[PDB]
Amino acid sequence: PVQLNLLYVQARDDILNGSHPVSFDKACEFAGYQCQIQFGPHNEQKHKPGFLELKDFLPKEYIKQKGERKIFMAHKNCGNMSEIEAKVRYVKLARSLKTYGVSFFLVKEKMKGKLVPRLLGITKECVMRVDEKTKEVIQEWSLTNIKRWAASPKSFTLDFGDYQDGYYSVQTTEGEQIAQLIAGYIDIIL
Amino acid sequence: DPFTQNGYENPTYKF
Repeated sequence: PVQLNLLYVQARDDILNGSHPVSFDKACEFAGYQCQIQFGPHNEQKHKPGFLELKDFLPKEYIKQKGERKIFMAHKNCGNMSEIEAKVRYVKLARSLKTYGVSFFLVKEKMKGKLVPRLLGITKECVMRVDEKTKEVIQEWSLTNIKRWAASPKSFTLDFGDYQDGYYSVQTTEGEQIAQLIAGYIDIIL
Repeated sequence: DPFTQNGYENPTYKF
């Protein structure tokens, strides 16, 4: 099971550190599985409230949310699932998510009313805006939709040509990093 | 080289 363990660990780490943004509801599904993997089947006589160090089973934005009740429910819900079954399920859940395999940056946008954070994610196929809190995918642009791109030290910008009206502009210090990624994905196609 | 597009990977490798 070497490669399955390598997969699970990658996917678990990326979720646990925010590399792979997941909704709170999904954070607890993942944790539920992690509980099964690390403690076996749930046993009320042994898994008492307060015993779960949330820093080790949840992304940090969600520790404040007092979701131990939610985690123990998902942990109970696993029944007598084997460790390896839980790992296959953990990986399948991660991969079932639009956000899987997506490099993200946390950036601030402007709206029609104060600058709001937003997760900007890049892959080889597209570029997406994703809700920084709910993680719902709110806009998806194919890479062939990008006329041109530009990076400041304190900004990143996309020009979509005839596909959207008005440039997409964004406060970020990683602007040169976002664009480096995009250029590399362009280079492979040609 | 041949694994740049339809590169499917095997979760049972060295299981």
